[PDB]
Amino acid sequence: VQLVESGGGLVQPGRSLRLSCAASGFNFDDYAMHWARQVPGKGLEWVSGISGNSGSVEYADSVKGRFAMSRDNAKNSLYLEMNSLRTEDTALYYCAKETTPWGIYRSGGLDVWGQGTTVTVSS
Amino acid sequence: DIQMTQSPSSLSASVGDRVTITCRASQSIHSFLSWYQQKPGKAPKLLINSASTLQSGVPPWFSGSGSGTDFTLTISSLQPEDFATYYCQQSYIAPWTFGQGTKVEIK
Amino acid sequence: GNYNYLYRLFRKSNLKPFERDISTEIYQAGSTPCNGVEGFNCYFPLQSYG
Repeated sequence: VQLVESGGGLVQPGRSLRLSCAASGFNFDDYAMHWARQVPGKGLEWVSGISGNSGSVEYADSVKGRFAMSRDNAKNSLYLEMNSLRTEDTALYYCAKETTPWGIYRSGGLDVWGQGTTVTVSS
Repeated sequence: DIQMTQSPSSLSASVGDRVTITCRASQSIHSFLSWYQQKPGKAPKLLINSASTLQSGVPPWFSGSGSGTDFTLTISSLQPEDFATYYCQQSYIAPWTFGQGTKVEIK
Repeated sequence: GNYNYLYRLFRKSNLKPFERDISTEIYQAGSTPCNGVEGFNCYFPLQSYG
């Protein structure tokens, strides 16, 4: 179960920048994909999440309508499209799986952590 | 969940005055709090994060403090860009609620 | 910021007079069990003044 992130870089605010992390060593199931961001020197903040059988898409309180996610299980890679970029979004990005797609009590997922690629936004 | 309120619901000041915005919480919030600035018809922005840290690109005359329950934000001098509405939200636990909103107009 | 100013933020109960707390165990987490991690709803009780 290894998660390798990619796509981070330096870009001006307001521009698009799509990040991806490929799922390796993970048996195929309906695991709820989640995303967490970390401002350096600060606490942990969750971003969004998509559960199984498609749909079931939710975001955080401040990223509604500006983030787009789609899941393709054939390539085992998950991507997020970033729109309306601000100077606040400079953080370290971790994508998590929570590895508990159980039919009964699907909540309470142990969110794993990958290597993580941070993003830098300069005005 | 956390039921939060902010005071006052509206404000009126000229350029250069000293005003303050205060919003408390019903549960122990300590220091993890953000103060958003949003304009009518535009996207929001964050000015002060964790109640003590100045963000990159944010001018330094926006200064804030507060711990525990009572929180406050202080403005040294007002600007033509400053006249907009203001929100303060908590960032601790299971999903949060926004504020009812204050407004600063030209008197 | 040579931060040798570590203190305690959270405890299960109030500290009685003349008692020292030394353990670095993770704070309360009443809803979900932390199970020895610093993830969501999981903080170490040691922060510095800075």
